[PDB]
Amino acid sequence: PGIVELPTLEDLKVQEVKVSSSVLKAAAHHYGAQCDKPNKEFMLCRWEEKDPRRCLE
Amino acid sequence: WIARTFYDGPEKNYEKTMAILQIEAEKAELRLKELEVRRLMRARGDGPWYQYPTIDKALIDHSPKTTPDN
Ligand SMILES: CCCCCCCCCCCCCCCCC[C@@H](O)O[C@H](CO[C@H](O)CCCCCCCCCCCCCCC)COP(=O)(O)OCC[N+](C)(C)C
Repeated sequence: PGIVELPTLEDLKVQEVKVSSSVLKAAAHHYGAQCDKPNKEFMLCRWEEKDPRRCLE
Repeated sequence: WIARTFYDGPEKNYEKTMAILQIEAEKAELRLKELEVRRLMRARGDGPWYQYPTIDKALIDHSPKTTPDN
């Protein structure tokens, strides 16, 4: 019943954060303090849309 | 004398029979209608009768669930 639509491989290409979990944990508090607005935008969109394909940007 | 002191006229029994017949005929048609109504309600289930319980929807929790995709 229907065809499941998926984004192309080019749509999923992004400049990745290539640092380990120790670095992330060391930075986590200041990262949450500084980079909060895009993170909350993403998470609100993620719990509202309930769809990974609607939250890629 | 016997007719006067022990019995009544034909009108009483005649009209009593009329009333009795009317009641009994109504009861018969009511029984038939009731059977047909039961058959229809049990077949379709759109009536007040034969209503079987389903899960109450007030039990559902509508909250964020630690995961965006439920
Ligand atoms: C020659 C002339 C006499 C002829 C023979 C007549 C003898 C008749 C005896 C047989 C009677 C048969 C039954 C008749 C009564 C039926 C029941 C009831 O309908 O009768 C009631 C009357 O019944 C009497 O009150 C009681 C009769 C009891 C007879 C008993 C006789 C034997 C007794 C012996 C005792 C002896 C003494 C003790 C010695 C030890 C009144 O009826 P009712 O509900 O209004 O009817 C509605 C229509 N109305 C309003 C127009 C009347």
